[PDB]
Amino acid sequence: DLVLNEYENQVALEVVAPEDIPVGFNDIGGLDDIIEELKETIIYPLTMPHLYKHGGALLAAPSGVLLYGPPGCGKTMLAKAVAHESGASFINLHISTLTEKWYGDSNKIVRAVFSLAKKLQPSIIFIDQIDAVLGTGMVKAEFMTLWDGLTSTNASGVPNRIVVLGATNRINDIDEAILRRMPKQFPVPLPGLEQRRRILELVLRGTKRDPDFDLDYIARVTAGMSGSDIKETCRDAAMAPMREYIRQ
Amino acid sequence: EKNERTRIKAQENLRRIRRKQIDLVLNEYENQVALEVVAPEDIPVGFNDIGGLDDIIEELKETIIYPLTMPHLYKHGGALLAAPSGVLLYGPPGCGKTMLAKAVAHESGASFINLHISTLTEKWYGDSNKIVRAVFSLAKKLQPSIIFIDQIDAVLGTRRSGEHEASGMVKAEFMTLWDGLTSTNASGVPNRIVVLGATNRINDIDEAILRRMPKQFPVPLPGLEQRRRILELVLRGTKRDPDFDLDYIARVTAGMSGSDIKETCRDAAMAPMREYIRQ
Amino acid sequence: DYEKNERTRIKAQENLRRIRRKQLVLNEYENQVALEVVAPEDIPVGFNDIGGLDDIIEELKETIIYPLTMPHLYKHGGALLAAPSGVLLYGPPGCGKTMLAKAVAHESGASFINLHISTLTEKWYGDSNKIVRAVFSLAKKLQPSIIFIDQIDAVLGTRRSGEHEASGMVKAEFMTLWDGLTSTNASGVPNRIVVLGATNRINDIDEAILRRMPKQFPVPLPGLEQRRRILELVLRGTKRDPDFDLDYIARVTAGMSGSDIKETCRDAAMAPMREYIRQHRASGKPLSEINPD
Amino acid sequence: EKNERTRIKAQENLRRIRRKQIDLVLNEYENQVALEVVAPEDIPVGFNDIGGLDDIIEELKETIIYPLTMPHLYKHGGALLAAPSGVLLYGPPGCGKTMLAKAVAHESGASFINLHISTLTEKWYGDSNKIVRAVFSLAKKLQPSIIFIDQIDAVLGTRRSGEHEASGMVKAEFMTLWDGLTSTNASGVPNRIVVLGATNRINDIDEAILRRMPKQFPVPLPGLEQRRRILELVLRGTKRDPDFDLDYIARVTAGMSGSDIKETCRDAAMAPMREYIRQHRASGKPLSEINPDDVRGI
Amino acid sequence: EKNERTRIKAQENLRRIRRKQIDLVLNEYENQVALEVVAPEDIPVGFNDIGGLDDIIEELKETIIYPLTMPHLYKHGGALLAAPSGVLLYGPPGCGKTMLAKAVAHESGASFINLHISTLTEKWYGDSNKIVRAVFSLAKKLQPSIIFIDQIDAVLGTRRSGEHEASGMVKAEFMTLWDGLTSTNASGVPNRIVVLGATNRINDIDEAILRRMPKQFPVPLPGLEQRRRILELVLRGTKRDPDFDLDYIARVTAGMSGSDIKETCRDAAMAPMREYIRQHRA
Amino acid sequence: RTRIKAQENLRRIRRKQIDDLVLNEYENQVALEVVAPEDIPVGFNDIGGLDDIIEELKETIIYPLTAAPSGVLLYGPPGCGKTMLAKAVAHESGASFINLHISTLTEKWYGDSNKIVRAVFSLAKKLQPSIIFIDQIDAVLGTASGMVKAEFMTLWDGVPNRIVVLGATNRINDIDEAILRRMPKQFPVPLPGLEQRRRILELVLRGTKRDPDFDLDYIARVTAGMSGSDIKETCRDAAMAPMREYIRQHRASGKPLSEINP
Ligand SMILES: Nc1ncnc2c1ncn2[C@@H]1O[C@H](COP(=O)(O)OP(=O)(O)OP(=O)(O)O)[C@@H](O)[C@H]1O
Ligand SMILES: Nc1ncnc2c1ncn2[C@@H]1O[C@H](COP(=O)(O)OP(=O)(O)OP(=O)(O)O)[C@@H](O)[C@H]1O
Ligand SMILES: Nc1ncnc2c1ncn2[C@@H]1O[C@H](COP(=O)(O)OP(=O)(O)OP(=O)(O)O)[C@@H](O)[C@H]1O
Ligand SMILES: Nc1ncnc2c1ncn2[C@@H]1O[C@H](COP(=O)(O)OP(=O)(O)OP(=O)(O)O)[C@@H](O)[C@H]1O
Ligand SMILES: Nc1ncnc2c1ncn2[C@@H]1O[C@H](COP(=O)(O)OP(=O)(O)OP(=O)(O)O)[C@@H](O)[C@H]1O
Ligand SMILES: [Mg+2]
Ligand SMILES: [Mg+2]
Ligand SMILES: [Mg+2]
Ligand SMILES: [Mg+2]
Ligand SMILES: [Mg+2]
Repeated sequence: DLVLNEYENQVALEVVAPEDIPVGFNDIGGLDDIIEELKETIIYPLTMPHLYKHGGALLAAPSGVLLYGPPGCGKTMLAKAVAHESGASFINLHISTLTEKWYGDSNKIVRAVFSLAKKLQPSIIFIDQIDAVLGTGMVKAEFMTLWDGLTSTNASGVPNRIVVLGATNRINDIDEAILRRMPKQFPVPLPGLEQRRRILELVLRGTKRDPDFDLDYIARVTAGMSGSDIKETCRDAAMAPMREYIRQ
Repeated sequence: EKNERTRIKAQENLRRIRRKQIDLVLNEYENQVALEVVAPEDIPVGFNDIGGLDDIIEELKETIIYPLTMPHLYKHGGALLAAPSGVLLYGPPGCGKTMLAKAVAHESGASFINLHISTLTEKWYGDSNKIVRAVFSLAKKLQPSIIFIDQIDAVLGTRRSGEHEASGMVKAEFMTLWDGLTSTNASGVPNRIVVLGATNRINDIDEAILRRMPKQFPVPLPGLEQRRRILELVLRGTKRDPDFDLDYIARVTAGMSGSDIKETCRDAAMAPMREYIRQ
Repeated sequence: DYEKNERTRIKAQENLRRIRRKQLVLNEYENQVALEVVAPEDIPVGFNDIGGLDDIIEELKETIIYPLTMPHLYKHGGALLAAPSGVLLYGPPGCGKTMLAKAVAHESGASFINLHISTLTEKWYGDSNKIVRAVFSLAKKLQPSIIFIDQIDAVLGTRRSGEHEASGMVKAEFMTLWDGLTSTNASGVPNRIVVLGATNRINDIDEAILRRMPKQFPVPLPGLEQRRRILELVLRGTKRDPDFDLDYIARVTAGMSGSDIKETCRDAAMAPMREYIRQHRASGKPLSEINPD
Repeated sequence: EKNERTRIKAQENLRRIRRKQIDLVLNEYENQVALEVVAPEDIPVGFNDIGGLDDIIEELKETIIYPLTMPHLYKHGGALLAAPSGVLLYGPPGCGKTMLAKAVAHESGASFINLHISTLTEKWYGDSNKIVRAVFSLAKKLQPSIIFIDQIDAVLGTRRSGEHEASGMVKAEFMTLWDGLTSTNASGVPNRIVVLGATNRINDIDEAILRRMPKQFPVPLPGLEQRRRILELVLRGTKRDPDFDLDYIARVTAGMSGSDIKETCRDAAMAPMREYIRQHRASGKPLSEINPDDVRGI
Repeated sequence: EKNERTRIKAQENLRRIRRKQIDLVLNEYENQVALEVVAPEDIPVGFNDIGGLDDIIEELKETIIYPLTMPHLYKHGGALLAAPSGVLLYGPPGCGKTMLAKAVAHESGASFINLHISTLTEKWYGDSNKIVRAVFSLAKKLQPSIIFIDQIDAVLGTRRSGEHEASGMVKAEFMTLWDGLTSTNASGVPNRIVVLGATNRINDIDEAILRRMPKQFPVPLPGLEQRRRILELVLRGTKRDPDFDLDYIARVTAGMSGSDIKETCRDAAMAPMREYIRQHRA
Repeated sequence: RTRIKAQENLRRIRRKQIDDLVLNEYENQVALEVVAPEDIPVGFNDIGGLDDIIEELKETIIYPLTAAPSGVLLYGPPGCGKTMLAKAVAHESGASFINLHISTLTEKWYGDSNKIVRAVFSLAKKLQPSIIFIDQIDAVLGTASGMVKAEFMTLWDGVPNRIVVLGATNRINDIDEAILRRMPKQFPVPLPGLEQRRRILELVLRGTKRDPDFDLDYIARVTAGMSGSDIKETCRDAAMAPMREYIRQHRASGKPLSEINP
């Protein structure tokens, strides 16, 4: 919905609009201090800075949020929520898109993604499964150049008010030169015995649960699985009383 | 095709009109590296804004900048007192090796240009070498020419036998333009152009480029005095509570490289701000 | 697609006129290399600005640069007594490899041309090979000529059995149009062309190209003796103390190449200028010291 | 465009007038390839100038030049006793290969042609395939003709999936014209055209093309006899016999190629000239006489 | 551009007349794709001189080359029982597939056209495609016909991103005029055209063109029974000297290509001709 | 040019009459391609047992042309019935089905490469309804060529005139991402299923007698892998078996005169 340089556009297809996102904060599972710190520091000053611009040149938003934990949707719901809550175009990266066909295609794509994130909207960049930047090669040094360099600060002295979330299952092998520029790092433990109660309450909104017992033992039934199979078991025990109801 | 060329020419012409006076012709390739000429009044951080490190602020000025800009003082020595043909800033990530580049581009008028790694890598066979040539030719036509390459250990590197061809002959044209046959002038003038580059590890940049960058300034972690300077410098416009003292934060901060200091200080600046939301 | 043609042709014509007046009809592609002929007046350094390479300079001059200029003196063994196909200046980086090229292009007398490796590689298919033949055609027209390709190891190389196509052809074109079916003449004169190249990585150029340039001069680091003359060559203009032991400087380094010595001399000469500028004196002044460190 | 093509056509017409002597009609494509017809008076190295390898010369002559040129003696044989499709001269770099093609151009008198690989690859699209068809449309208009492609490892070679798509056609147009549908005549003559290809990397030469050139002559480095013969041949023009002992130099040179023996002869042949110049530099101006002497090389 | 145009038109008129006679006016633009119309008599090889290959040589003669030539005896069927449009002839190099193409052009009966790769690739923009239209329109003007693209792996090929879009347009033009919207007639005849192919490798020709030509006959390496006949069928005029045990060379060759078996035979055939070196002696 | 305009007049008259207006010569060349309705042999029933995608066609694209969206892309892999579906559409459309023949677009002149596309759009708008079917649109509309590509979708957005364009590319995710979303509907043409393969077999085996081989029910059990064209090729190879055997038996003697027995 703006002027096109074409190379970056090979990225505009991934630019999710800030509206019509399924975020709906009440639906997310039990996560209090994580959402608290995000809504206080990453998205609160990311918009309406006039309630926040009392101190200039230092109250920008921290350009990097690292979400590390077990494999699951815990590192996805908050990321999708940040964009819809900040009036933010969720410009996903789609890491496999950075694969090399031309000699400098990945380099130009990494340039265009930051160019669009600076020009299009200050919303966020999302790098899921961060392993392209390990720490052991052109694109790796291309990130840290465009991230915080000569063109990062504007004439007013404030940064480009852009955030780049960090999604990865691994830690402490993430190219520490890049880990340095992801200030706010959040350990998100997907397995939760109390958050699972809230997530099951969210799931059972439309599901009929008259005969089955009150939602207590569900908080310990799949105690082993953290967040994924619980999302898959939403229909496991759901249709179980539903086969006989559909046939007759 | 032609429309894109004319549009890039309009960009370069406007950029030269805005940069020259605080217009010259160009070919197809330096017409693209001409979009990297950084205006000095754009980066709002100079030598007065970097803290802790002062000798590097001292060595970058009299040994490099003054020999480059207004060298008429350095005319007593004809060819030997010219400016150092290259500079490199190496150290652990977190210090201000890229922040020094901002100060050099802001508080030293030298026709600063920074070529990104994307400007060098090109799809078509041979365009990368021509881009390097265009860079070193614009650096001559426009020649205080403090060229910058951030993370120079990536576009350059210790070449192996099985290195990619397109990256193995752009390291060669780069060197051939840097101190090649046509480097000096007719009267012996060394053609003042400094290639300032940052890097986290001077271990695989090259064995023939490290000789080219003699002024290699290591940027170590700030000490007990440098941390105090950085704290007193980054809290200029922030709230000043009468109770806390900076020496406590500086003494407790053992490591915490300058970027880490800035981060842990920005995080501390949320104590009074969050309380206003409780209304 | 024509104005660039006119610009390149006028530049090539002016450059060739300059080289000719120092003492003619080119096609579309010979103009691309015609604007790279380096004139002797342009290069300021001669052979007298190289220290310690007096032994290598003799074998690089009397054997390849003066069977090639005035070959009338070498008329008895006209077949054998010709300029070799090329010199390979190989060695660790920072010692005379490009200084010797400068000296040859200045005080050679031959139609020197700097190749500017970007000129070899063109985006269009079948264009690098056209330039590779145009450069040798221009060298034959500029006979005698001394082609120079700094850092041979980039454009050339062991040809990587599965690798790029155009770069494989542009590298297989030197092999064809430099000692090929039409290198010699009707009498035996091999075109009086020498392709001199300076690379800091020997045994990576080619197995079939190291047979082409037979004269390969190793350029090592200076020793205890010729550093004493490299220091003298570098410190030729700076007014000095009546006594500073250059024996100490030449004997203490012991492991630094030519550029590493030039940098030390630069710092030692920058010391007094900085010490004088520290006195907040705006205008120039012709007096200072040279005291060693 | 016409102003340049007219001069081109005039130049190739002059070249063909010089070559054909003891007025063809040419289109634009195989016209510019007429600049490469190498006259026999332009290569002063016959088969009496290469020594050592003789079976390669013998088999080369009596299996190509006698079949290719002078076919009337091979007429009654049929289709078998005819010139082979092509020839591959392979081996280490710097021994005999390019110097065998020189003798075939000077000695065969069979309308030799030097391909000049760059002329194949044209910048425009579908202009390299036209030149590939043109080199065979001109090889047969002045048959017999020997098509020489020096260093057949880049323009040809193992076809891959990730080709340029512009060299894959020149790599396929060539083999479609050189052993294709309309090569043989109405009677069954295979065009009397030979493609001699010299290279040093045989295992990357488009193996489907290796079926085209059957006569593959290995050109190895010289031995105890070939080294001495190359020494005798390269040192012809030199007053070298005060106490010359070439039997010793032939054994000293262990395994260097034929061209390295030549460079050694060069370095050992101009040493006395350097000595004479250094002795005469004391006084006078160089007016060198015929009195140096060759004694011992390195 | 007209005098050379007149030369092209005159030469193509002569060629088309000599092919047809063993009347039609062109548009001067398909006037150069008709220059590859191979004559019937200028191909010295036929079907009776192909030893070894017998299943392929019969499948061509029965199911491809002869639903087309003399098709009136297939009128009992409808859309089926027609000549299948497309042949591949894939196999290793030098095993005798261009020889099969020669034999088909010599003893087929349809107007064989030896369409090269250059005649399809034109320098000007949007002109190579119209040359494709000219090729298929010429095949449709007289429609007993067998188009032949030798080595179909470069002019065709698996299309990638970019890769000279004006070239992928040519493949799209091929497979659009192949069986597009105007392939059949009002009755249902499949245009009466068959395109013969040839290629050392079928792995990247296409996924669409790979099925455009249904019959993909593999020509393998000659075995014992095939080499034992090729080695005897290559020796037509060579005077067989006495005591020549043919069975020895047939087995000692040990699975050699179809052309290398020709070279090994030419060597022995020219051995005595070269031994006739007495004339030099005298 | 006069011959071109004359042939165009004849073809457009034979199309329209089943009232003609002469127009510009540069707009006169594309009008040499107005295919007649009785020229195509195939009908809807000739297509196999798909009868769902063809249902969507007959329910949405042909009703407004008797509004209809602009842009109908075919999706199936090679050999599934894309060109067959487009042929049935051209035969029973009722509009004036005008193809392209992509070479008609690409002219080797500066001011003709887009004049021809403007001519195509002007002819489609002059007589209504119409269809601008482009065989394998992944070639003329890809990722002067730029002028044509831009010229196309600029004239794309032009009662909304009742023009509908239909593309029949055989490849997805490599085709005209700009104009891809601009055309609303895209119809995936999958491979034949059980009932689908049964319909293909029962429709192809129409002229030949009912005993070419064992039976048709058994043959439609192993055709799950092959596409819609390979099944036709296997069917025709099977049909050639009786004719092959009869001709081989007749080769012994007599003149090969046609007979009505396998
Ligand atoms: N000495 C200092 N004084 C003031 N601020 C500093 C200092 N050192 C670091 N900083 C702060 O930390 C950040 C330094 O980022 P910089 O561009 O130097 O990273 P970098 O050195 O390029 O990282 P890398 O070495 O991994 O490339 C800046 O935002 C700056 O405000
Ligand atoms: N023998 C010498 N005498 C005088 N100066 C020297 C000598 N060797 C090196 N230098 C100095 O080094 C610089 C030139 O370096 P040079 O071009 O020889 O390096 P190089 O061998 O080309 O390295 P590379 O091949 O990696 O480019 C000059 O500024 C010159 O003053
Ligand atoms: N048999 C020989 N007799 C005399 N001189 C020879 C012989 N073989 C090689 N030479 C010498 O070698 C040089 C030519 O080498 P040649 O052309 O054979 O190498 P090449 O095969 O072209 O190598 P490449 O193809 O790898 O470049 C000449 O200078 C010639 O004097
Ligand atoms: N059945 C055969 N009878 C006689 N000669 C054969 C036969 N098969 C192959 N040959 C020989 O093979 C040679 C070339 O065969 P052909 O041209 O048909 O293969 P090809 O099409 O060139 O293969 P490719 O093009 O894949 O390399 C001919 O000279 C011919 O003598
Ligand atoms: N459902 C079906 N019913 C009847 N015939 C079918 C069916 N599907 C495919 N066919 C057969 O497929 C053949 C036509 O193939 P088609 O034209 O659909 O390929 P295409 O997809 O257009 O090719 P491309 O993928 O290259 O565009 C016809 O002979 C037709 O009989
Ligand atoms: Mg940095
Ligand atoms: Mg150098
Ligand atoms: Mg050679
Ligand atoms: Mg063949
Ligand atoms: Mg189709």
